Formats: sequence, C-alpha cells, structure tokens
Amino acid sequence: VHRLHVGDAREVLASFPEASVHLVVTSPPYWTLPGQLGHIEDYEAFLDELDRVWREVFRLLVPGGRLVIVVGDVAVARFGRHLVFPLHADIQVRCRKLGFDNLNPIIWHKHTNPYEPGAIIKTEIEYILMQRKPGGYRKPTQEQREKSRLPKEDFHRFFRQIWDDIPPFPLELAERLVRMFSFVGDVVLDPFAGTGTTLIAAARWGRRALGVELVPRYAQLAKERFAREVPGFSLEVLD
Amino acid sequence: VHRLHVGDAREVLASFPEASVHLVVTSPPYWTLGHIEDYEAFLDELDRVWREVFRLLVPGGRLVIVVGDVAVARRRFGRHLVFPLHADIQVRCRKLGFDNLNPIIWHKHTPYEPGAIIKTEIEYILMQRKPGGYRKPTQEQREKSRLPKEDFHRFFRQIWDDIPGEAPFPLELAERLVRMFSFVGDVVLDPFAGTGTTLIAAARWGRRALGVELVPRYAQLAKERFAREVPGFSLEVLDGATH
Ligand SMILES: C[S@@+](CC[C@H](N)C(=O)[O-])C[C@H]1O[C@@H](n2cnc3c(N)ncnc32)[C@H](O)[C@@H]1O
Ligand SMILES: C[S@@+](CC[C@H](N)C(=O)[O-])C[C@H]1O[C@@H](n2cnc3c(N)ncnc32)[C@H](O)[C@@H]1O
Repeated sequence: VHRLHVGDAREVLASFPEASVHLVVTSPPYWTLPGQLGHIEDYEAFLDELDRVWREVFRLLVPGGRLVIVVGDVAVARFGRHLVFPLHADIQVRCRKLGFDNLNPIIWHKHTNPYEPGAIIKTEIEYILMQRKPGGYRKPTQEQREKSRLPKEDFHRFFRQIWDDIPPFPLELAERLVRMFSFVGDVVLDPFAGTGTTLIAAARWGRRALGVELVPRYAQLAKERFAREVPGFSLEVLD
Repeated sequence: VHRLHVGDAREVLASFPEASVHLVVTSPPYWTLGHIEDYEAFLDELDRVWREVFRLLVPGGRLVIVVGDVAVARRRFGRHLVFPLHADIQVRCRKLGFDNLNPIIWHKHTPYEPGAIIKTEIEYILMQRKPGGYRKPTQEQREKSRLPKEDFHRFFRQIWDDIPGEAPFPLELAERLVRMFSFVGDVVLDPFAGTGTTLIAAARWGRRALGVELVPRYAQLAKERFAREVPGFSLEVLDGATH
C-alpha cells in the first residue's frame, strides 16, 4: 500500500516503527532569508529543524539503510554582497553527529553553460548526499536480487560520481536512486513528498512508497499526479 | 621576490602583517588515521592555519583549498565510509568569519546489483572570501590580468574536467586559480607548499610567490623545481638562520 501522510515530517516520522524503512530519497524544504549574523542564525535554526527529521530517519532506517538528500547550495547576491550558504556541507557534517556514516555524494550537474579576475561562477550543480546507517545490512531474497538487477548499460551510467545527463527534482533522477539503493519490495520514504516524485518513482519500480507532506493541498495534487504516472495504482492519503 | 619559509604554517604565518596577502591557493596535508577525534583534532589544527589566513588576507581576497574527501573503506571497522573533509572545512571556515562562495568541482578521474560503491572521481576546490569590500587594482593590473574571452569561459565554470589527476595538484590547476583570483603583482600564499606548485604557478604569471613548508627536503625540491620551471628567477628559501 503506497502511503502519503499529511502533517509535519518531524511529528509523523515520530509515529513510525524503528527499522521499517529501507531507503530515503528526498529534497529538504526551501529556505530563504541591516543584519550582521542574523542570517546565519536563521540558517542554523533551519539546520536544527532538518536535524530533527534526519534523526527520525536514522531511527526508522534498517541497518545498512541509506538516507539520500538532493540539495543545492543556497546563493544570495546583490548584504547585497554575494554569498552562498553551503547547505550540502552543513547537512553532511551534522548527519555525522546523528550517527550516519558519510559516503561519497554524486554531483548532479543540472545546468550546463569585463572578463576580469574575481567573477562569480554561476551555480550549475546540486549535491546528492549519501548517509548510511551502519550495523550490518539486511539480505534480500534471490528473487528480489534478480528482479532488482540493473542492465549493464544502466549500471555504468548510474554508478558514477557525476550525472550530466538529466537536465522538484526529475522523476528520472528519483527512479535512478530508487533502483540504485533499494530492492523490489523495499519501503522508500520521502519526509518531504511535495508532488510525490519519489513516491511515483518508488511505486513505478515495485517498491513501496511512503511519504509525508505538510501542506495538504500538495498532498492531493500528488495523489492525482500519482494516479497518472502509476497506471492502475493509487496513492493513499491520510492525516 | 618569491620566498619559501621552511617551518610550521601556524607559527610562521603568525609573524606576517595583517592584510598583506591577496590570494591563498593550497591543499591541506595528508589525513591518515575514537577516530572521529583524531579527525576532529586534525580539523582543529587546520583551523589554526585558516585563522592566520583570514587575518593575512586583504578584504575581498580569498582562501582556495583543494581537498578530496578521505575514503578509508573496509579498513578499521567492517564497512566502507568517507570522511567529508571538504564539508568539514567549509563549515569551520564560516565560524572563522569567511564568506562561503561556490566551490569548483575538479573532475580529477574521468553483479550489477543495488548498493554498489561509487569510486572517487572528484576533488573539491573550496572558495572562502574574506568580507571587507571589493578589490582595488591599478589600470595596468586590470589590463594585464584581463583574461581572453576563450580562457575566461573555460575557467569560470563550476566543473573542471580537462585537467587529469596527478603534489595533490597539477601546475595547470594552480596557474588557472592564480589567473582567476589575483592580479599581476599580488601576493599569492600557500602555507603547505610542498614542491611549490602554487609558488611556481604564481611566479610564471607575474604574481609574487609566498609559502611555508615544514619539510626542508621538500622546500629544497621546491627551490630546484622552481628554478627549473621559472627561468630568470629563483626561489629564496628562508630557514630563519642568523649569526
Ligand atoms: C523541496 S520540497 C519536496 C520535493 C520533491 N522533489 C517532489 O517532487 O515533491 C520540500 C517540501 O517540504 C514541505 N515542508 C516544509 N516544512 C515541512 C515540514 N515541517 N513537514 C513536512 N513537510 C514540510 C514543503 O511544503 C515542500 O513541498
Ligand atoms: C598536500 S601538501 C601541499 C603539495 C603542493 N600542492 C605541492 O605542489 O607540493 C601539504 C604540505 O604541508 C606540509 N605541512 C604539514 N603540516 C605542516 C605545518 N604544520 N606547517 C607547514 N607545513 C606543513 C607538508 O609537509 C606538505 O608538503
């Protein structure tokens, strides 16, 4: 049963049983801002709220489970002084505190492209962070393994540090992560469901979708979007 | 005058006057391994160097750090993992006052079931700018530092995949950074000079070279390599001798 719960991710995840989730693929909610350190204070207050969700994720994740976070660093130019908040970096260092093992991230190259020194380089990438729960991975059955095997060409395209062939993140981006880090039958959660990209990706490949979304309006849009992308199946929404 | 001081980055940099450096390009020393402590402690050591850099840097100048995350998989415990060195350095530089800028990704290295490990292909080129106002170069500095259109668009992009790996970094990557973030005549600093790639890169492009290197044997290799790759000029190595 593909589920999507409406409510605060921190509260909802709190009502789920430990080690019942195999994979988390998600994108942290949008964060936007006279003023000295007032900005970084709100910034670190944001991180404090994300940490609460990551902490719950570390609980409901099975050992060997993984938390995948797709994040771009928040830039702010004309304090008109150009400044970039290193979100991906902060999230990485903070997850170590929650007990996650950090793995190499995959660089999502989203945007491909007075000539004097000092020019600002435009943002072209988002980071796909990988945080693993240690302890000793579970073992999928022979059938699960066989049905989750990736064709050679897809394997070599997916498992590389930089993805430059995928211009809310795209379904194809989510389908890759679901296929790379879970097996058919596994539960794939997204604490910040949005329009349900991850749920659609998970459901589409024989995994069980489990999501949480704050705004009830978006929850409904996802169910409809879900019913279109997942022919025959439906997205159960509750509060 | 291009100089290389043989000594400890923390102590040696402490003696230089504030706001006397325009650009710092460097690669922190090799990190080798409870273990998080050895790690957090190494980070603490590095911070003592960044602190001096922030003071030594003129407003608007920057600290460029090329680091690859240290993967020590299947080693200690019974699992693979990676120390996010680049991420830890980025967070810690903010606490020191630096303005974080977007990093450049150096694409160094260009079953079939779920869970496979992805091998390291990249290194990070961290950019930490010291706030304090824009920069102020002469007209001749602008005319002589101005980059041709083709080069500008080849350098000012977030991913570099045209510079093959293998001295944590090539002369081409250093020379590229020097042309992008300093002006002819400025002072370029590398507190961890090693064989002096940064020093050489600065000199070949009309910038004043400055550096620190703990190992005299490396500094000497630096002096000789410099002289080899910097015709007409020599690298002055200062032990600090007297008498
Ligand atoms: C980056 S978006 C998710 C996008 C995903 N790629 C998709 O296609 O849906 C983050 C979501 O978190 C929601 N949000 C913000 N604060 C929340 C909270 N405390 N609990 C749950 N959702 C929250 C926002 O409404 C938003 O839809
Ligand atoms: C990654 S290497 C720099 C290599 C450089 N890219 C080159 O072309 O040789 C770091 C350097 O820092 C030096 N080092 C380590 N600890 C130091 C310290 N406390 N003070 C000064 N140098 C130190 C090491 O001897 C080493 O050569």
